[PDB]
Amino acid sequence: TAKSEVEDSKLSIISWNVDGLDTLNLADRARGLCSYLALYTPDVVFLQELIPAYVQYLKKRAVSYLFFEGSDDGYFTGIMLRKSRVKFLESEIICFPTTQMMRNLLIAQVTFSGQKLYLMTSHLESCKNQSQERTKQLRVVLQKIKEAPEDAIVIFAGDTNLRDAEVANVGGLPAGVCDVWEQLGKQEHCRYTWDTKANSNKTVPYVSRCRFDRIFLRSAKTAPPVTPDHMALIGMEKLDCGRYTSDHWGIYCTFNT
Amino acid sequence: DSKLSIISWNVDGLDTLNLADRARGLCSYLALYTPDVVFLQELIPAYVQYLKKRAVSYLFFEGSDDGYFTGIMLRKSRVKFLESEIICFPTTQMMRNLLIAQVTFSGQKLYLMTSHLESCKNQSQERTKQLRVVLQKIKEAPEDAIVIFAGDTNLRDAEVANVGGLPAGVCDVWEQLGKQEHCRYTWDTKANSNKTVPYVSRCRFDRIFLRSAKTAPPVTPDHMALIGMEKLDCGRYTSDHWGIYCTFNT
DNA sequence: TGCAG
Ligand SMILES: [Mg+2]
Ligand SMILES: [Mg+2]
Ligand code: NA
Ligand code: NA
Repeated sequence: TAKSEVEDSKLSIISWNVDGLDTLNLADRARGLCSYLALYTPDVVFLQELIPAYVQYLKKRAVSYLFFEGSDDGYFTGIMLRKSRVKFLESEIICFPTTQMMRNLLIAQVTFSGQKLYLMTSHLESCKNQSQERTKQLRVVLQKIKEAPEDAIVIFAGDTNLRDAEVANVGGLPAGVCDVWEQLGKQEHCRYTWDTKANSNKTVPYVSRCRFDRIFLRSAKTAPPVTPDHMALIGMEKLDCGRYTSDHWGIYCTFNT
Repeated sequence: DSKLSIISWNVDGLDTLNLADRARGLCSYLALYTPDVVFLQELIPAYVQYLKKRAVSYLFFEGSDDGYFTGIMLRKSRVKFLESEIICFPTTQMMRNLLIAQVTFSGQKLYLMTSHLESCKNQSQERTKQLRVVLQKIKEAPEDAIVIFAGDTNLRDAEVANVGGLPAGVCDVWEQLGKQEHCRYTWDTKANSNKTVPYVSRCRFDRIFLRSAKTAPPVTPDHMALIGMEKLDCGRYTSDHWGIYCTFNT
């Protein structure tokens, strides 16, 4: 098939923890997010730390998307699906029994470019000290990826809060599942998604750089595998209010679907 | 000595075993450290009756008149009192509140605050609401005041993060001083045997938040230590919490 | 008034 039919069949996603818990300039920052969505027109958006006012705003502005949320109050995750590109089939939420932070796993099954996709997001248990709970949640996520319908491509994207050796400590990713940043070459340029030296939204006594935001991919077991195409960190511009959209950078990523 | 000093301590007044001896222990610490300000939580009337009898160098403010409550003690020779107030927590189920005393310390205004935020792991909702109030008050305190909040926050991992973090200009003293491991945990069931429990739990419930005045150069914490981790004659610790001693460069 | 690594 020709170049343009191929470029049109490519899936695009954005994953972003929007820091809805930071009340400062929140309306301006939601406007910022919307400007990025208009720029990148992603097929799927995976969001974390939404709060009701924020998602209400998005639903009023981003009317070309269908919305699903991980909760109706507090703070929660969301999946947005571009209606002209992605056909919604069904959704569900899987609970994390031992979370103290209302965390869970939000799943949407869809059709895209003639293929079934299983789209997942979570905001895994926060803070270094919560390595144990986070790890448990990671296991659930990975199990759900392994077990997804054999004919589906699985894409999890979210704020994993994972740090050094936590994945290695569960034996690494299972066969058939890759971390997209790893698969694209472990590039330093687009590695850290939370960087308190570079991002001035929070004042912090000690700076750190972490790769909290991650994308895991599993191809269909019954079809040829798909590769990621390209990834970039986004949101590294300040808004008119003099702050960034979030204390995280977003990930923009395409796949050769 | 130009350095301001404070002690903050949840005295566990709800534990009545050896309470008199334990209040004596606390008084021994006050006599040694002679802090300018003492922030206390979980006082009960008997306990405070004792302290007021003994610590005559201090002016007392109490957060309630019965049940259990907080207190602020001011060293009369070092601190001049201006005014006090209590901010209520409308949805507390445990009579928690925010006790505030405004004072001057060699001419510099201090806005002193204490609270015992809603207790128990599962009360994170109410606790976080209360934390919001506290932080907002710290934010709104008079520009010419140094603000010191010290108290039993009952705070967990991410509860501060899940509120948006501390506001600009406001620091956690333990963090500011380098997250030193030896003055980290203030409630430690392994190291403290006052509570009979089977499990090990180690938490940083007791915290100090600091904001400078704009009318003066930034205040930095200088030295912090945990106190009370030695048994009294009665064979028990002063409290199930360790106390915090802290000095400031003003 | 149930950790952290
Ligand atoms: Mg956050
Ligand atoms: Mg207690
Ligand atoms: Na490609
Ligand atoms: Na000192």
